[PDB]
Amino acid sequence: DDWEIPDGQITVGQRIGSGSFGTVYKGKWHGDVAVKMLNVTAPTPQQLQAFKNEVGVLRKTRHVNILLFMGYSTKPQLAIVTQWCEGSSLYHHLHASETKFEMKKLIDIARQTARGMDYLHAKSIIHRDLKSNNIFLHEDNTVKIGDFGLSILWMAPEVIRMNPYSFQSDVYAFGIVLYELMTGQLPYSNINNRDQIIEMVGRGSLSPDLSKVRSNCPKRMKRLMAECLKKKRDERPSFPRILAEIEELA
Ligand SMILES: CCCS(=O)(=O)Nc1cccc(Nc2ccc3ncn(C)c(=O)c3c2)c1C#N
Repeated sequence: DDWEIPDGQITVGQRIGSGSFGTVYKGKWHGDVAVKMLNVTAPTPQQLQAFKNEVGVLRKTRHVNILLFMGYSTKPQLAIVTQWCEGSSLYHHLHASETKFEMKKLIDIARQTARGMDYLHAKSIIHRDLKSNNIFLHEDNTVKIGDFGLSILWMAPEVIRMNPYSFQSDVYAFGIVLYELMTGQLPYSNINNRDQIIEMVGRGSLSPDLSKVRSNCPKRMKRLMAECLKKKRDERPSFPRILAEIEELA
């Protein structure tokens, strides 16, 4: 209630996109904000409770690599308000812009992502949907992980088979983000058949082709990727070990 933003304080601007049960807009509120409108109207109290529970989770997070929760609204509509991230998502940088990231910057982006995930796991939060589309590069330099309130290329085999969500399935998703960073591509780009990828990854016959990792990528990083991507969940390292291996790799 200390974080509820009264009706009329936020000027909603450009629509950015929709996804994750809502639509994100840029807005103004003591500067720039992002406003994620939920697809509800006259919330039933069951919905209003699920909403307050979601806000409860977000309020647990204060970390430089976690998208900054800033408030919520109930009027005129249910919405989550966060900082605005100056710049674009990691997905745009890797798969649209084709930015020439130095390998140095790639590993740093990997390091900051692991810090945020390590933090989330220390707060007992399983992300459940980590992907480069909802990792933002604020001012091109600081990772911000969003979309953990409440697709298949980041899903661990046990999640595809359908509770499979765990710290270790988060680790697998991070390994796919690593694959994006070190190849510049999404996994399974040769295949481009969603049902085939579900079938194959789910049964454990398909994993990302690590031969596409860029040649100037360090071998310790390639091995770390392979560990996060282990088909057996219990063979995946935790984020403290990932963070150690990264920060000691640089
Ligand atoms: C603190 C996480 C709250 S959330 O789980 O509800 N996720 C979000 C809540 C509000 C806005 C979100 N997205 C978001 C947030 C900030 C953003 N800043 C710049 N740009 C270009 C963006 O596309 C952008 C997108 C997100 C995300 N992800």
